[PDB]
Amino acid sequence: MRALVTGAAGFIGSTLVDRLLADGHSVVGLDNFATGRATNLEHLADNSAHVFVEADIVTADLHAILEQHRPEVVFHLAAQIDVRRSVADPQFDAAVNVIGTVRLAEAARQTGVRKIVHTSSGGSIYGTPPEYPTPETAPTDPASPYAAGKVAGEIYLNTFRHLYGLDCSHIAPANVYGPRQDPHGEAGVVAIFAQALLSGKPTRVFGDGTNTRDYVFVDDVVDAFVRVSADVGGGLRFNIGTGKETSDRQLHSAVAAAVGGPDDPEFHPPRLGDLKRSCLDIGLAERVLGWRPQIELADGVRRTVEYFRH
Amino acid sequence: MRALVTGAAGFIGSTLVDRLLADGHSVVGLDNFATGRATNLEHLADNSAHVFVEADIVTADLHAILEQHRPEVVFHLAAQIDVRRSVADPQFDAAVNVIGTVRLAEAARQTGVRKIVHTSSGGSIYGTPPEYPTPETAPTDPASPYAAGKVAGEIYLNTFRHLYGLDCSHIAPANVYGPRQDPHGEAGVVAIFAQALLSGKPTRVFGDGTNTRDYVFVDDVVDAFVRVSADVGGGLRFNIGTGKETSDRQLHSAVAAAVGGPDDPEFHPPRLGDLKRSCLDIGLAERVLGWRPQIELADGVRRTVEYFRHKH
Ligand SMILES: NC(=O)c1ccc[n+]([C@@H]2O[C@H](COP(=O)([O-])OP(=O)(O)OC[C@H]3O[C@@H](n4cnc5c(N)ncnc54)[C@H](O)[C@@H]3O)[C@@H](O)[C@H]2O)c1
Ligand SMILES: NC(=O)c1ccc[n+]([C@@H]2O[C@H](COP(=O)([O-])OP(=O)(O)OC[C@H]3O[C@@H](n4cnc5c(N)ncnc54)[C@H](O)[C@@H]3O)[C@@H](O)[C@H]2O)c1
Ligand SMILES: CC(=O)N[C@H]1[C@@H](OP(=O)(O)OP(=O)(O)OC[C@H]2O[C@@H](n3ccc(=O)[nH]c3=O)[C@H](O)[C@@H]2O)O[C@H](CO)[C@H](O)[C@@H]1O
Ligand SMILES: CC(=O)N[C@H]1[C@@H](OP(=O)(O)OP(=O)(O)OC[C@H]2O[C@@H](n3ccc(=O)[nH]c3=O)[C@H](O)[C@@H]2O)O[C@H](CO)[C@H](O)[C@@H]1O
Repeated sequence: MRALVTGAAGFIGSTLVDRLLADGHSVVGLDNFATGRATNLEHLADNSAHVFVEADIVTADLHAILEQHRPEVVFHLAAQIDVRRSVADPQFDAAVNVIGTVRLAEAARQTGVRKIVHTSSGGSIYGTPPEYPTPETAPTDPASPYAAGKVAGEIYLNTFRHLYGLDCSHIAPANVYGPRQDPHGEAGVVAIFAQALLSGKPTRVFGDGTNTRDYVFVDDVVDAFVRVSADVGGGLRFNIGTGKETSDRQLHSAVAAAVGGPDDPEFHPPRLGDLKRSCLDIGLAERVLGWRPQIELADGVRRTVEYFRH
Repeated sequence: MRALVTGAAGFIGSTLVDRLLADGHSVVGLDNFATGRATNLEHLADNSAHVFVEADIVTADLHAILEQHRPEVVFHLAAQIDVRRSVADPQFDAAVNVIGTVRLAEAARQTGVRKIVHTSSGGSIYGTPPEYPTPETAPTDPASPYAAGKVAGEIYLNTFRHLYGLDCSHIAPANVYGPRQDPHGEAGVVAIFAQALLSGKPTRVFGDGTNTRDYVFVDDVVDAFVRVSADVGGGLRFNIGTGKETSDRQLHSAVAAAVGGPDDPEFHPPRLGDLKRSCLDIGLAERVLGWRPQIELADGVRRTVEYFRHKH
């Protein structure tokens, strides 16, 4: 297939590019380097089936880009990704996650694109849900601007689906980790932990350390993108995770055990916008797509730590 | 109380400003005249309880405006309102209806505002639900960017409620009609019909003319805004309509009757983004706010046509 990946210079995005290339597709990567890193893509310099486009989804001429490359599928991973930043600047977050998505769909509907695979946020869109693990049938209840924009994004794409028959599916991961996740970001705990501990620098958890997340390995998430790019799950969201909850303190202990060295994080004040718990029901992805997570946390932590050790 | 009304130079907004003033509130109106009209507010020139601010909600310093005026409640009616226009330019519609709303909420949470009463669209957000009349518990399913943005605005306001305890309620009207509705607008069938029939110009319905809407009179809608402005129905949407369906064809007949003369519309092809059917369940508003609509279509159409006469 002809694929286009927005946010391609990012953690998940660069990994997806790799997987799509390996499966024998041509890939157009698109990014503006807001949080992406050229270093994530530098191995592709002489890769025959990849071409990169530096563009801002909020302001670039996406029509011309899509008209030129005619991707069959757009994998849409470009977004403002930090919950806390979305709180500090809800307008910027909305501009990138809502307006960017709208412009993309509007360009896609006019350029014969078959399907947009959207990245929603399984971890956050449900807010505090009625039950854990949480199914896609649970109502959305965002409690950060980030979460709200992701929901809005789904709704808009569903709308384009009604209007024009531009197909869409919403990949909704929990907390994704693995190699290439920015260790210098303020989001991406596993990478933040791994880098700091490897270099003997201080680490922290927030509040009392009891917050849980559902940690799912990047390679697993990428396979879900691939499966859903076919003619399946039109207008549907797919929770992508493990159905297992790990505390911040438990996560720290696991990363410190892989790195060797101390397990003594500082405890800092709670962060406005951060949910206390997240656990995803992944039954729908198993039945419809045949998707199941292969990498357990202990294994994922080792792979991530060994990527940072070098 | 101190109130601020965005979209204040518009059809519903100017009417709301009138009601709030009559209730003894001080009122700041705000508008950029994208679709509004100076004539809608011209009578308020000498009223010291009303201040008007020309501002674009997309780019204006809403923080500074709200810091100056310190409204207790913000009634948010400023929006791109045309479904067809939202299809032609979804980006522009999203900027006004989503970004604009976010900017207002971010300003309101910093300036001691108690509550934002949002204007959603009961008419469009549900899409093709299995239930008519449609209750608020029915899942949203927008089929136009206008409707998507209205839903998106609800959600953002709900988010701000969680984050900061900035209270919100969403007034979700059906098809609103009455005095001050722009006769030369792209949207607003009652006004479109009255102006064309009163000056013997052509008129049209879309498709086979069987599309239905739930026509609710502006005064009834404005009353709901007032009731929901209090510390009640926090976080909730309220459908505001009559729970009765009228087809495009039947409405034409009703306006033709009120005007006099011929009942002979043209039939034009369906418009992309338009729902075929709309009717709201208004039970929640009755139970929670004590709100019921007073004006039946026949009475309301006569009132509207009267207004259009006095305006030569
Ligand atoms: N990491 C997780 O746990 C997780 C899980 C659920 C949702 N997501 C979503 O997955 C996607 C990938 O995020 P990630 O974890 O790889 O983080 P990331 O920051 O590494 O990737 C985001 C990428 O988007 C790019 N981008 C941002 N704004 C842009 C714009 N206006 N124009 C063009 N490119 C722009 C960034 O430069 C970056 O390359 C995002 O949409 C994110 O919201 C992440
Ligand atoms: N009329 C209906 O049948 C109906 C029913 C449901 C929802 N609504 C909603 O009710 C509200 C009022 O609509 P109306 O029927 O009075 O239409 P209107 O066009 O007369 O009123 C909308 C007002 O918003 C102003 N506005 C638009 N964009 C703005 C911006 N960027 N900055 C500042 N002001 C801006 C316009 O200039 C206008 O005065 C809107 O939010 C609309 O979507 C209308
Ligand atoms: C539950 C939730 O909303 N998850 C979403 C959110 O992840 P999060 O915002 O939850 O991710 P994060 O890496 O910022 O934090 C994850 C967890 O690790 C903890 N932590 C983090 C950093 C640190 O130095 N120490 C520490 O203890 C933090 O308290 C939290 O419980 O945003 C992601 C994109 O960025 C995805 O959209 C996730 O689905
Ligand atoms: C069902 C629905 O989505 N309703 C919303 C939508 O109203 P609408 O977009 O339905 O408003 P409109 O006045 O444009 O159309 C109302 C009805 O009148 C018909 N018609 C219109 C023009 C004409 O010349 N002849 C004719 O017959 C049209 O086919 C439709 O069935 O937008 C409004 C704001 O603008 C409100 O948000 C409404 O809640």
